[PDB]
Amino acid sequence: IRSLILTLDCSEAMLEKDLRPNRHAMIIQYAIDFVHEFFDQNPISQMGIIIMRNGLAQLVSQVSGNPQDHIDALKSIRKQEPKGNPSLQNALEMARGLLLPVPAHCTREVLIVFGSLSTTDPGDIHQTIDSLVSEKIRVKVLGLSAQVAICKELCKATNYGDESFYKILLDETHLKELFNEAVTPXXXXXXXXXXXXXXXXXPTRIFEDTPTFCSCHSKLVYGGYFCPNCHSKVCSLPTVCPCCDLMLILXXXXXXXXXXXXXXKTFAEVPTTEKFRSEDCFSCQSRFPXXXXXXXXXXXXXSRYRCEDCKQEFCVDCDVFIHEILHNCPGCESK
Amino acid sequence: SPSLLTVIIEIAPKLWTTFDEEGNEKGSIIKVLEALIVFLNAHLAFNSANKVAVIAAYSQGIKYLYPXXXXXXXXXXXXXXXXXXXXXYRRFRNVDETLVEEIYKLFELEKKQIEQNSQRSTLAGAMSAGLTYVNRISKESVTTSLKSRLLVLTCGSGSSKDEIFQYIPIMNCIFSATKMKCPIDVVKIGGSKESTFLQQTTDATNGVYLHVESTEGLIQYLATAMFIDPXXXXXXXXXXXXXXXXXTSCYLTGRVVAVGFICSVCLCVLSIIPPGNKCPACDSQFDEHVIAKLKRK
Amino acid sequence: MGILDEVWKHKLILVETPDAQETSLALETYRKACSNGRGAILLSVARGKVSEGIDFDHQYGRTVLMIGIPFQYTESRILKARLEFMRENYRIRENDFLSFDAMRHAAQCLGRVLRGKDDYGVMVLADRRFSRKRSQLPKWIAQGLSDADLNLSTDMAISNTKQFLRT
Amino acid sequence: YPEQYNYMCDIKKTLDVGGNSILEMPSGTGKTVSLLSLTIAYQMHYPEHRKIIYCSRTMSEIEKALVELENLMDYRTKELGYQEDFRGLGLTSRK
Ligand SMILES: [Zn+2]
Ligand SMILES: [Zn+2]
Ligand SMILES: [Zn+2]
Ligand SMILES: [Zn+2]
Repeated sequence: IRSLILTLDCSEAMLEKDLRPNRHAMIIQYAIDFVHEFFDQNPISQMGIIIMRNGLAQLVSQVSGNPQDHIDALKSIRKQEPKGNPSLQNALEMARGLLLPVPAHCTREVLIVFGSLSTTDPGDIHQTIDSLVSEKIRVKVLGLSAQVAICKELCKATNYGDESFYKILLDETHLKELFNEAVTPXXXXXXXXXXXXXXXXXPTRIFEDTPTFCSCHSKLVYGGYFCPNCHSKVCSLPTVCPCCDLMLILXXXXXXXXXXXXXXKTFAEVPTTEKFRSEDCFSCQSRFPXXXXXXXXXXXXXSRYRCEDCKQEFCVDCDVFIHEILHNCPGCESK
Repeated sequence: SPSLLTVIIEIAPKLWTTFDEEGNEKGSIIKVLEALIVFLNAHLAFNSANKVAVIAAYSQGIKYLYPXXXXXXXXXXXXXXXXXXXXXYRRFRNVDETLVEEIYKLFELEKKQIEQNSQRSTLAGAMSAGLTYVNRISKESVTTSLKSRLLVLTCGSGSSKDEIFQYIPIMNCIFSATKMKCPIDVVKIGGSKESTFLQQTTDATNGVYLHVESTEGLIQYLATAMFIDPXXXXXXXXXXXXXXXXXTSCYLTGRVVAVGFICSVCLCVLSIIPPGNKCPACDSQFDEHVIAKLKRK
Repeated sequence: MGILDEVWKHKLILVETPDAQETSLALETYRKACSNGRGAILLSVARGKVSEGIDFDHQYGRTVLMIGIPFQYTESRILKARLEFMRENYRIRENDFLSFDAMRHAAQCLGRVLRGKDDYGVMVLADRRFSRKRSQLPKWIAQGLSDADLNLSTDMAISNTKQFLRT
Repeated sequence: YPEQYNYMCDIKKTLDVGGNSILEMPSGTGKTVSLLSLTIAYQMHYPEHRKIIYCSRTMSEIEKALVELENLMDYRTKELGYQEDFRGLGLTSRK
């Protein structure tokens, strides 16, 4: 569904001592964690890692849905020293070369981790910006410390003229938060066009391994997925079958679809003196006063959470928990 | 190591009717609750400091069969049971008292309006409240981690206990249960019928599925699951094989499908053959080029 | 010369004998250099030509550096003639010609930093004698330069954080 | 904005009473105030009485005063839809 291109800054400016021990190692590690979370909340999505080193853009992880390739590609960067200077234009041109074969019904995202305060580009970057906006490519830049006007014009131009995507990071925790923000999709207002895709297989799991089989690598396996079209037994991933080009999805597509469908209804905070109901939680059992800062003014007040779709009481930890995972409110299942 | 056991009981009068009609009386639900009581005492005697949690799911709503709920209601007495005279473990006999008292309350709640409210399945709320329960008590018992696993005694009866209105929240409960790393051991008490979404539950949460047709032996299945549940899984486990399904189903038509379409960045489920006029699941302009390529293939 | 070789790419110097086309090419070179993500140091004189006044953009110097305080060329017969003339007029001898003129020349550099409340900036004034004169928006803190490096390093992020928070 | 509005009131009362005023404007936010205050002050009396004699020190400020004066013309012609006798004569260098 999504096609994100992770462009990490790997130049001499990354050798400075801001993060611990340096910016490069923390960006690599947090990039590995970003690969984990991204492939955990986006199963049938694509990733591609490019680095900006030695004044050039170097593709280190081809566009694929297997996280292990990105993990190894990120492990190879921390064993070398980030030298040279960053090149935004070359990275955006190569990102274009990786996002052009992507179908129009799939989003094209480019996430740039920019630590330096200056880039080294051959040609005019504004023409590359015009090319990015023309072919519809959403660009998000996580810059370090001071702002760059080119990043403002790029993030604003690549998002329907709206500026709210050039995120400034000031610490490791902030960078973690931005990473987390790139996991979640962005249902923007769009420009109203047509959408649909067709042909998505569902596999049958083969447990046989006495003679083994493989139609994508011709190697030994312990069992493999079955294509309902070309009838090939390949390595197991819910992505595209490489023998006739169609998906092999299962309950994962339903999972991410329902995750994108979650309304996440925050329960209204109503004091016990206003609800006139005993302290109760419907997901567990709560006899704990929430408020008690003062004497009888706060202890006898407390806070009861309310789901209005069923008029039920809950405590805060369960509102947070059902906001993180699970469908909202067990009381909405009983009528 | 202390192990937590969240056993969910599907209380439905239709299950009582099916078990008291097909083949005379094959044993009422009270006997299954007594063998379940023996299983609970076995789990309590498995290791010290082991906690239990019995949750009920009545047709009119779910209600905790124990989790210190009656004690919390009385904080804001015996039923003259023979198991109380059996002595041994005061906590166990108190759990039995809470069970029989809550069951008697379920008897007091039953009427014709409850029969009119018997068209859904209150299992999603019990599974969500169960995962939230083990998470709340897991955070409260931070000292020495707990071996948390949830057993679902799915009572498949008549009316409409399995429908498309409950498949989505169950899938949310098995994805969230997968994130919680707590296996869901499903025991399908009922007739000779199997639900594909329950096979997705046991195969998705790395649990076990015990299909129980009619009644047969109780502590048989209760024991075969009982030795599996609290262990750290040193074996390869022995569930009921043949649970390989496509994990998807067309909602607009009602048939299991091999290939399909994405709705239209709506990402729903639909069949190949339907025309597609404004992605038939929601109103949004269908791509004329893609349908032009579809009608040819 | 590492500043020209690493961060500035090129330096902009106003000739002691200013030229119209040279200054125009230096200003256009400044706008294009700042519009390419490069930047350039503009070594100019407050007493020289072109006092500027066009800002309201990030193309202008976000940080402005002042070498001490402005000074007027003394040891001239004109400064002594007007010195004794104004001495006979308003009796402001040896006091206003080294603070009023320098105050105006420094204010010509202070006016380039201010360009609306939506924009930000920082102007570093050297010498303690600046405390003897007033300034636009009299809110100034006196500290070292090495500390001002980290202080500005934090201001370059606070100025970028408070924008969407105050909007 | 209220801060510039105070300078508008000061320009008004000094144009209606005083013969000369020393007004200190904040840098970067005081160029567009007097340009409209003078025009409105001319319209409240009668349309053609006193005229703007703006004096700058450079030509860039003259061009800025011209384009901002055009912003005044568009501003007064886009809010009322009525065309009036336009002003604005640019006296620049002879070359
Ligand atoms: Zn295939
Ligand atoms: Zn709770
Ligand atoms: Zn609710
Ligand atoms: Zn749709």
